[PDB]
Amino acid sequence: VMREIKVNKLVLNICVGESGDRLTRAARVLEQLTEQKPIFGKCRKISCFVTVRGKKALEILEKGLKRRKNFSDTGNFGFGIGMDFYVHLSRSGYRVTRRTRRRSKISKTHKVTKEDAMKWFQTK
Amino acid sequence: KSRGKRSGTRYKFSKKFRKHGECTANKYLEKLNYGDYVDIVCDSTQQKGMPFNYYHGKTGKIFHITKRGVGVLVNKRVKHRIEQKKVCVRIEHVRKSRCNEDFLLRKIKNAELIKEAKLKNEHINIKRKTEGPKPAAMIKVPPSKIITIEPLPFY
Amino acid sequence: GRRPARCYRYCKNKPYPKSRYCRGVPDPKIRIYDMGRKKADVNEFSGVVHLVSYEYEQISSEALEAARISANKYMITNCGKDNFHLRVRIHPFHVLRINKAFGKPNGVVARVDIGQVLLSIRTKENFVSKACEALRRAKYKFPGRQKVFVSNKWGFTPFSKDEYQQYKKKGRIISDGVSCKFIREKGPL
Amino acid sequence: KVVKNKAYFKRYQVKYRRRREGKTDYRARKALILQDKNKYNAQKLRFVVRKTNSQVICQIACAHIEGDKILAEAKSKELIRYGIPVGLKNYAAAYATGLLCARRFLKSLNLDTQFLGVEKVTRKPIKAFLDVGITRTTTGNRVFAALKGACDGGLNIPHGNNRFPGSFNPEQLRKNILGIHVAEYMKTLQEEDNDKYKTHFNDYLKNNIGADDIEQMYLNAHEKIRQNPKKLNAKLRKKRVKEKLALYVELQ
RNA sequence: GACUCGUUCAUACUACAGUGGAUACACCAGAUCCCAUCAGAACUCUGAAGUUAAGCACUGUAAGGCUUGGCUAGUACUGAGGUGGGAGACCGCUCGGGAACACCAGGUGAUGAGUCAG
RNA sequence: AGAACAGAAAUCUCUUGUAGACUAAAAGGGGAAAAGCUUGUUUGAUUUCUAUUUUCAGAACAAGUAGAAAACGUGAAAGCGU
RNA sequence: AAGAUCUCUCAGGAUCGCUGGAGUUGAUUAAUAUAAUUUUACCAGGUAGAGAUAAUGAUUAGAGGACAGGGCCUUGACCUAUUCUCAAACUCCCAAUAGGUAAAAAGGGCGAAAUAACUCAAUUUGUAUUUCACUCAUAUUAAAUAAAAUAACUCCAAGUGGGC
RNA sequence: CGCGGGGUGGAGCAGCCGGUAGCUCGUCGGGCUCAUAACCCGAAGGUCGUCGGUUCAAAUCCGGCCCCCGCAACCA
Repeated sequence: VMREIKVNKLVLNICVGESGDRLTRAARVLEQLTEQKPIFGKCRKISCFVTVRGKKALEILEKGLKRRKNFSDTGNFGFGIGMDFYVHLSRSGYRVTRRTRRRSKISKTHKVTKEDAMKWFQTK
Repeated sequence: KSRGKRSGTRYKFSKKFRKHGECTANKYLEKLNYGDYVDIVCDSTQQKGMPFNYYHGKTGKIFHITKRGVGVLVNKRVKHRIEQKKVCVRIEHVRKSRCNEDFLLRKIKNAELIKEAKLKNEHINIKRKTEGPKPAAMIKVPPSKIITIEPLPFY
Repeated sequence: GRRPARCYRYCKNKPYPKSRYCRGVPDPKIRIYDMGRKKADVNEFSGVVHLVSYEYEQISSEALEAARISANKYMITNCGKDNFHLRVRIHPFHVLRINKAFGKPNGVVARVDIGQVLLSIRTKENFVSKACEALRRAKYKFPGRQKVFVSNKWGFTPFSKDEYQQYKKKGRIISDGVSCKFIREKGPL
Repeated sequence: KVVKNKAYFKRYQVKYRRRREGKTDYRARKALILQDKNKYNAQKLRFVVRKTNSQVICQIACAHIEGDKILAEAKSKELIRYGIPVGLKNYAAAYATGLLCARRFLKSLNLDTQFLGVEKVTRKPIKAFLDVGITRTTTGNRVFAALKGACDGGLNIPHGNNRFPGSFNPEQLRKNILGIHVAEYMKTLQEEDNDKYKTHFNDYLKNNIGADDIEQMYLNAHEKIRQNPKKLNAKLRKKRVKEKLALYVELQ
């Protein structure tokens, strides 16, 4: 059939909490590990993070890979060791939400859910 | 006690329900002439050019038009005298008045009637005459189908 | 002690309940309200009797408490505690104020006009006259003159006794616990 | 509390229908519409450009109380009549579409004889104003290409110059409207990988268009354009509702 | 049949379903150049390989809401009059004007201008 | 609803979200492709003048509104900025 | 007249209001101007009322559900539909009363010609103005009714500013 | 009953001038001494009257209640 299961985003995120040498080192390490330039937190910068996409995200998952209630209802998931990250899945046609000319909502019976994600996890 | 500009307008300059936010462009496009009568009726979104409390829902002649302003001569009672006061209002607050539109429609029908009456060579009376005269009248209801009523008793 | 209540026979001045503006209110005497078999359903009793306003009585918090407690004791002594429900239908909310410029807070009243039930008792058909008598005793602790009524409603629901039986017979009335829904032919099952 | 409630539904006020669709800004639109009130009987022309994912649409619209009256209209798939069969979304197509709409407008007026506009790139013509087009503004956007084409066509649309290259560069603009950048990318793509080139530009090959040919074809087309402009009912629902309620109980 | 600009601004909303894809829309493919970011996600640019799975359109639902109409109710309320009544509080009468919630029944849009394939 | 340290609160993500936030400060109005928040460019918080509106004598002062004559600032332009 | 504004002002003064005189204008053509009046059009409202199942603040009960307390069970909170009584400084809806514009001749219709340094692409493309036209009821008056000019307007001044 | 000042360790003062609460005595553990103190060394201890509010941050600033002291009641 037409339908699909696909990664949307993987996010590396570290709220270090010492706000200096370790954080600056960590963000450079995260950049070294996956090429994309980091983006950063605030203060009550305390945290470093970056988005990872497609093939590259799958590579990070693959090294990561080697509780069953880790999944969200929307089929997204993450873990740590130590160092940690989180994965969001969305199939094609998600664009309709963002698409500026005609922004709108996806059908409920077309959203990813738990079951498809769980099957994908078993698949890989 | 205090008497600032918007003094006593909490209820009056409130929005009507389901009418919140900016209103349609096509309100603004509405065409105005010098010597039109025009009502001053104010949406509360646009705050510049907002007229004083007394002029809300009032009507008067347009005497001057500007870029997005309209001058309206409005009558105000000042103690023992009514005088005409130059209220500047916005395109937002002007509503085309309707008393004139009844006169215009009345004139149009009368003009056609005048043309017909002149064509037929018979006089007519334009007058918006009395209400009260009733001709003689008939009730054809069957004599046992008429409704029989009596007073209402207590609880 | 406090002001002699005779003055508050008249209803006058704007309503003055508690507010963000006011602060510093004295508490009600009556925080007790209703008595009897509290969680009892409408199907579990059959009648209702009512003590009804007839003076334009303000009704002090203490008067409401005093009447109710007296009523309750008379009901428990006569007809037993679990064999009725005594309902305090009116709720005081209006705060008086006094001086020895604006008055300092004084006790709570309800400012009640004529034709409103103040107190009501729900019970079996056997004890409605007893309940009416308890209300008659209660009236002697209410300001001015009141009136008394016994309804042909099934009670604690707006339906007639005959209406209750008919709707119940054809299953059109379902109890949600005292409160009852009349089935209006809508929604899922 | 749960998010969705009767009070919330009752209170909620809808946004305007076209804004729901996504089409109209309103805030820009009213300024685009509204003439100075003392300057009555003159209605601001919108030069409408909307960029569809298949071809671009260029209109002359004039606002009236019962809605916009459309004076002139051009779509890229009219360019087919002028020998352009592919590249409909393109910058070059947008320029041509703009030129074509202006030419059609001028022909309608008969003003074409007075103002031909400038033949080929580096009393007064009618003034008109570019539509919102709902796009985040950029150098080299297709709305600007269409505005340039319309101006070169003949219209007096007033504009700034830094949404074209060189923030001015005429050569880069000239390359853009010719399609030279497409041609160079085709040649580069062929150099890199020929399967990848064929798989990309499938239509251009079917049409029989090489990279070289695009600029010439656009010049020929410009000259050609210049030369020649169910519902159910209540009784039925009652019967059906009764039957389905009975049936589901009888089945289960 | 399809689309663009609109208009009224819920009959147009919301919620869950079902039905539809000649042309079209869209989803979708790519990043050299213009461009844009943490990210071609968006935006920008360039494509046209696939697809109704979605968007979108249409319809359905004891839907919710909104919306008209009845009924609530000539009830509540109220202007004027009265050497009218009532201990007062208040309540009639004469001349007049006159609601709202709930409930019940219906409805769930219409439309200006232009375009493409009929 | 999920994710190392990380817990009731720390950051990050997806879903839902008519404003229940915020709008220097009072309280009340208005405000969702903003009037809120982030960012870019800036100093019109400019010079000159009316008709006026508010208070009201319909004097003053003070606060406004709608324009005009300049010079510019900003935006792709319409525009907007006293 | 005992209202008003400013006042070292509160037993006062000034200036407004109301009053008188004097004049002029209008008037004599049963009218038009005009009006503590309605009519028919046309608006503007959020006080009385009404509401808590619309928001805010309250506020009494049970019922149905998946984090906490007590000793596998129970009590709560919490979600969900209800339920009792509510507000000068709360508002879904919402009066009466009071208020404004309207009912044609120094004007209005539809036409022509003129004028601009305003106006649009565009010397009729509009705008506005002006000159010429053609013509709108009033020979009971483009809804009534009116000891409707006893109306206007100017001048000069008084008394008054503690009222009940 | 009308005005104005004040509530922080067991006790009494600092901080109380917004983020990090100090000092002494008292209390507590160890020394010294026939024995006990005095004396020496080292620690523990603040819930900032209470209910609500501002502010990035409140024990402090902002209110209302609760206590505590200071004024006040005069011409009649």
